Amino acid sequence: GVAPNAGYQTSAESWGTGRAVSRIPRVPGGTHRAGQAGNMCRGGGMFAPNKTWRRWHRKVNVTQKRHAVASAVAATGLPALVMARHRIDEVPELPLVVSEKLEKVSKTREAVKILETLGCTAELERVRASAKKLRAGKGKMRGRRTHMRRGPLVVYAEDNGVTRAFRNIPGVELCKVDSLNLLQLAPGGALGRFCLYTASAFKRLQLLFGRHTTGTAQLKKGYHLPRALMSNADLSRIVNSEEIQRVVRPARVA
Amino acid sequence: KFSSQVSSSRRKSRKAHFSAPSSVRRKIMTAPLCKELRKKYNVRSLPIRKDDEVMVVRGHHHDREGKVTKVYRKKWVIHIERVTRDKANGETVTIGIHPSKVVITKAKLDKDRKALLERKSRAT
Amino acid sequence: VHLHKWWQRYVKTWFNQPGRKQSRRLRRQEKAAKLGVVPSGLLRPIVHPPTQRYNLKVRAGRGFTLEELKSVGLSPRVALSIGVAVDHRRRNRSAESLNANVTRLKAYLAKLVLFQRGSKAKKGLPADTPKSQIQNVKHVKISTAMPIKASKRCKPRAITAEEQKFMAYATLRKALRDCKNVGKHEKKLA
Amino acid sequence: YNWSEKAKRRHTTGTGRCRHLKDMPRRAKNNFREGTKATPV
RNA sequence: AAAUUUUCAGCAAUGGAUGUCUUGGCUCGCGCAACGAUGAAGGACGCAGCGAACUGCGAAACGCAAUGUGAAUUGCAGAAUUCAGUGAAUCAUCAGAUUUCUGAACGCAAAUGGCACCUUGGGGUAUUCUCCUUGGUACGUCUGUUUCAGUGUCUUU
RNA sequence: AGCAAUGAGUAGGAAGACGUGGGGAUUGUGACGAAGCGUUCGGCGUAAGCCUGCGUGGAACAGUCUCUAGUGCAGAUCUUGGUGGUAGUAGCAAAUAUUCAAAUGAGAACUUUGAAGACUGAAGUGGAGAAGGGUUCCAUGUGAACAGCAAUUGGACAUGGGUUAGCCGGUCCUAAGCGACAGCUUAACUGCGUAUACAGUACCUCGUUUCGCGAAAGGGAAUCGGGUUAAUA
RNA sequence: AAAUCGUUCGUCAAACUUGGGUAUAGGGGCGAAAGACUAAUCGAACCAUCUAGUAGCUGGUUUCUUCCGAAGUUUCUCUCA
RNA sequence: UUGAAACACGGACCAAGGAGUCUAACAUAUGUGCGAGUACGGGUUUUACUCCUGUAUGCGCAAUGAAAGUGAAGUAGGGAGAUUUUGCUUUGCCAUUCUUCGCACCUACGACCGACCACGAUCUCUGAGAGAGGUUUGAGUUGGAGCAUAUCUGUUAGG
RNA sequence: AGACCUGAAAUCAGGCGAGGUUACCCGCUGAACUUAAGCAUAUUAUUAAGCGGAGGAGAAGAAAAUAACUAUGAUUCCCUUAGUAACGGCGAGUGAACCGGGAUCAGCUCAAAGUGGAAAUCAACUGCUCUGUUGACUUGUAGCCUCGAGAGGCGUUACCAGUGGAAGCGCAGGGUUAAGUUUCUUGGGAAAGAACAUCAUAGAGGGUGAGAAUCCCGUCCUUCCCCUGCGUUUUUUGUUCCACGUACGGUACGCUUUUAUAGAGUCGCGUUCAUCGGGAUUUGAGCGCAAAAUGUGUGGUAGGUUUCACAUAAAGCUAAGUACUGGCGCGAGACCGAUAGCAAACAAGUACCGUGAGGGAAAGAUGAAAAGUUCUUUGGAAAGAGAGUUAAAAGUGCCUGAAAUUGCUGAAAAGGAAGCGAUUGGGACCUUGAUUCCAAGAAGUGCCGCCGGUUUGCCAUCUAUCCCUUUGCCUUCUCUCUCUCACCAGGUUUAGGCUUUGUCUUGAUGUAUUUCCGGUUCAUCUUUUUGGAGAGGUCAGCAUCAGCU
Repeated sequence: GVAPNAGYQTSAESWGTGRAVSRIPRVPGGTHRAGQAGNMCRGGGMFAPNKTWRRWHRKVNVTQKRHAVASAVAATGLPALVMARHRIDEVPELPLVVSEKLEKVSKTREAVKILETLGCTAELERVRASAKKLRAGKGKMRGRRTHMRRGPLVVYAEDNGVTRAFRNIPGVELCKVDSLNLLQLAPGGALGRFCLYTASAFKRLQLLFGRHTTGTAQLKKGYHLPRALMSNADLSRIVNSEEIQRVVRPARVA
Repeated sequence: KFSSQVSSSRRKSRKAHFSAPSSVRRKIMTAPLCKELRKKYNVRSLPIRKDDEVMVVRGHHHDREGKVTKVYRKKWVIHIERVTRDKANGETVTIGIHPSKVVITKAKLDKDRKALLERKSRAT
Repeated sequence: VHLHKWWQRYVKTWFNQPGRKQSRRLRRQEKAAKLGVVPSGLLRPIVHPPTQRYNLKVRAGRGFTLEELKSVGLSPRVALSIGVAVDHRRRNRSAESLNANVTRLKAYLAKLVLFQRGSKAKKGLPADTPKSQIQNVKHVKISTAMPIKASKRCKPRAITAEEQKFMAYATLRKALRDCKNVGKHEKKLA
Repeated sequence: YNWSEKAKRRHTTGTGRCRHLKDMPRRAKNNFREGTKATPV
């Protein structure tokens, strides 16, 4: 916000009618600034100066927040959505689960060689391509020098030094499973990040989110996973089954 | 990064470097050593001093060498013997180079500068 | 809308709200560093709120009662050392509210281990616990240790004679219209 | 006078030399130590 | 047809937009409690080898002592010693000193270095003389002290 | 995709696009040349606009989907800055007036020296002070600018130098008046302020005025001659 | 020259002219009285603030196409801009 | 402005700057979540994000009287759609041809609740109450829809 | 003459006050613009300006309180009550409190009595590690007491002063920590590109001749560790570890008895004025009246009679949570980018204007490095011209260098405006054997095949759990007005290890297929140069039809 009294710290008045100028208020006395003239003047106020009380934050509802994270976690599976939004050529499976001996790994040396084996080498290159470029626009003055891509998101049950290992690798984030933020899972309002679950972390997801098909989901009290308006997701299976298609007419032209 | 009282702002970093008290500059203008001297002392770096031999690795004068003459800390510079250019009028001037680019051939040793190296080499 | 005064002066914003949380939270921890073994707050009684719409509920009170501490046999003097609130204003009008808080105090003094001041053991002033000494956990907080749960449920009952008979509109509806016309009755009586 | 804030601005603490005051932050940082010296090592 | 006027382009002029910068602003958050009769804030006048200002400082005057770091500063000059050092620096730190004339401002004053008195130590027919020299002398108010005043209330020599 | 009918429009309403500064995601360009700028090399779109050759330039920018706003100008006797026509135009005409030679200089209607000729005409354009100014005083030097033409000149510019008191003034006194004491008002700020216990270590005997400010023309201790310096007497 | 210049003209020993010092300050002063003068400001000075005072009244109000497209009449109004 | 090429006013030229914004209280509309429900602190944490959570409260689930108080049986008509059947190019085309059930919603009238007015068999008679009303009246009711959030538009307060 | 009492003096001895700062805080004093579409009550507002006083916070504070309940229990702050009760030309507008849920929690001591076998007390000055000499003081200083009781009476048990040492925390100033400057291309310069390495608890940020994790400072490790000095556990913004201590005193607790008893020109009331949502008075103030002791005050409508409940006024202290455009020191940013952002990115509250109160600007950018153009030549000099530095003059208000405006050159046009629309033309100037097809040759390319190594698995089979279908359960969870109920058990929801029962994959068979080198050479198609066969493009002419005319 812009300083309250910027523009208006001056004893100006209108000269007014009769002296063959505009009626705008002018600086009195005798400087160069003396005689000089609002919204529109040099050294004027801004129109509607930006107050601090502008409401910055939104409350989103807790149920809509949970439905969102579930939907974003669904998009972690399906190489349709992960390839669409990454390089998934060498990757053996999605969702890419690994054992709980990952949790004990301390050094970055070891936590690079793991991701070469699992085959994230192509998408750990594309962050290093975008690592060095100065960002377009005036954000370079203001701390934001650089605009990297987003890599693997490792997801873990408890910290025994994974947070040490994986952090310094360029553009790969960590995320504890209790606190699944949407802002890492679906970056840029866009589904389906490439993740890398620990085995215990993958297991705990059922204790959080629950059963899908009426009782609730244990840890989130009173919560159930969402249900679509359809059961079967598609048309073409339903439309081109024998129960529909016999009753359907023979088509037409023009 | 992971510590309050350490700023990653661009203004504060630049002002701190530029205002530079003279005592602080001494650490900023450091020079790396030869791979001969890294075997002896086991240190990566050292603050430049007036009476040091030295060799220029980058820039226009690469693989020139000589004794340092001057340490113009107000400009972040050193001068060297020989490394010069003539003006219009045929009268010689020492070229300034930055001591990150230069590399130390062999150092001076006082009591203090020698007992700096023992203080550095507790790590290595 | 009430914005005819110069209201821009007195706008309170809440950008501190998370910074306030974390400043409170630092001094709770730095309190409990000094205490360590000793639990934090102090013990408070069970208390019915006053007026008729919160009369059912129970909450925590301010502090106990000089009558209540006499039953268990604390002094009102010493009780703040152990960590029991005294409240010298609150009476016990009922027998029921008395015996709730006396149970609550006696259960707490069963929990209470009390260390020797050193070197030797010294009785009274509950007691000196010797160097036998079962493992105390650290500061528990005292509210979370001994909490207050709206205890529900009714025993399902046989419908008696003179249960179906008595007409509970007319019983209430007398009790109103008696209580209005009390002095009006005593003229007509006398 | 509070009717002129620019008038106050021109003539207040810090506009001048501050001979006694400038040294105060450093002095209070060390809790006003008195009648001592720095030791030779 | 020249010349002139107008139009379009090229080159030159005039002018400082656009673009890219940024040791500055602005806003939010978090900590801390420290001015003054032991003379404050603010003012005036001075001080650098060669400076007007701005910063710094006060006749010890861009500083002195101490501590730390350990070789510069720099526009030029000089100093070179200060170079295995009881030590370079427009260095850092700062616990010891200096701190003119002022200002609540305090001997009276004040568009005046004006006009007094007391006092220390010394300098020139004298106890009273003039001179230099050291430090004083405002107001309110508390506790104590000393000296008083009152046909205030009392005894009484 | 096909068929048919329809198509004016201020104030006003709604719909789909174009463009600008930042945030998130993604795809890229760039010291073998980014942004911006210029252009009869051009092209596309009904249009807002977009793409692009060549030249200059020298360090960062763009496409796509979203989020966000200090987001689009011909006008406000709008604001700030810059520039024209008017125009080599209005004009530089009060205070009687200059001329000739030589010297100096790059250069002389204008500087200096001489010779002539005028004016001021002692209630002077002369010789000295105050107020106000503050180094303009004096000397030597000079590339600009300034001195409404010029300039070798200068109150301009630069580097130096210059103001000497017992007797000349201030200082001392009191005027109209004005600050404070005792107190008196008022929440204080202020306002009033003549009320009061203010000589012959020791011994007496006197004792009515309260301290200060207020005149460089009032009052008042004492100075005159001649000489002297680039500038003081 | 934000009141000047020329010729003419009024008074000229007084209810005269004038320097310095001093007193009177804003709904207050001062006035041989004109509402004159009070720093080029006067039928209520100047400076800052409350203050971005209020305005049924003027003047402005920044891209393109596409589709629909008015009213100046009713009643009440310190209502007739 | 009824009417401007006007003898109506603003506009010498160019650049840059320049005017429906932000907060609050409501309201309709629309998108999303959950649905008789719905959404200050503490606990975690890499520390303004995120995640979890106890106890209340908000608005809603019942209105009506100034108040003391008291406090809720459907029917008919038209109707979406389904079903049974009658006309035409044919295994599909539109009928109103049928009787069957008739959603929403509108139209007509009821019953029940509160207020007002006017009664009252009989009881445990300051009261209760079978029963039966009224050209009166409510923002009532009739097997509940709301709450939170996002954006636009409007009203109002604030420069 | 001597005791007091009262009032002075002193440059007496030793102390304390004054003034400054503005963000927050305490007290007085006190407007109008404005809204009401006028205006006067009302509103703005118990606000601005004015005059006092503080502190790290301040004020407030342990009920002369709320209530009418199964009752609560200092104060402050947050959420809520609530835009409610109430006020209001009942117009415009205004507007709290209790309960509830949280942060935070802490209580206390004077007066009213009692040393009277004996001022036990306090200050100043001097004297050894706590004596003496003056004074204050009986017109009352210590001890005791503060309504939660207190005081005697009786009777028992139990408590209360500490020294040691080890560790450790806080504050200030210092000190030390990983890995390439490896080869080639471009360039003034490599920090860019390509290839090959390395470190990572460090790939924040900055510097260095252009995008630097590895050249340098830093960053992580680190609220670490190591010096030097302060403070600290005794004096802790609430308590740390073992070791070893004690009762002269003093304080608790139990039974019983009880009246030594609680703040006056104050409370209260009548009036006047202000203030409040507070209405026949919320709170305050002036004046007048002026209390009481089984009393007094309050219980939101004036009044009297009779009950009930709640508090103990007129004396006082008190941390925390809370506030914070100032000072001091840090960390951030969907903020501004030199007409913006503070007035001020620079010798900015500066230059400058005003007698004065006050007013108050403009002004950032050569280059990596001054290498800032010596030297010859013209000129009085300033400059010009050669030559020179640089990657470049980028040539000192020097990055880029728009428009308005100005000069020249070229190109047109012009009989008292010019521009403009639509339509052609003229002059300058710009722009275009297709696509292929068949032989031969070279330059590419290097598929399958054939081996070694490697990875997929059509199809026929056998089979898992997904899912529901419950079964036999058992274990751990979770919900529940399910049971004697205090605990176990039973249903509900999850997970797991097991079970009976009927189109997203394992394990064998090998249709097929990728990658990998040596090949073993061959296909293929690409561009091209030599023939052979083949021409699109554009604008027209005539012809035949289909529509309209």
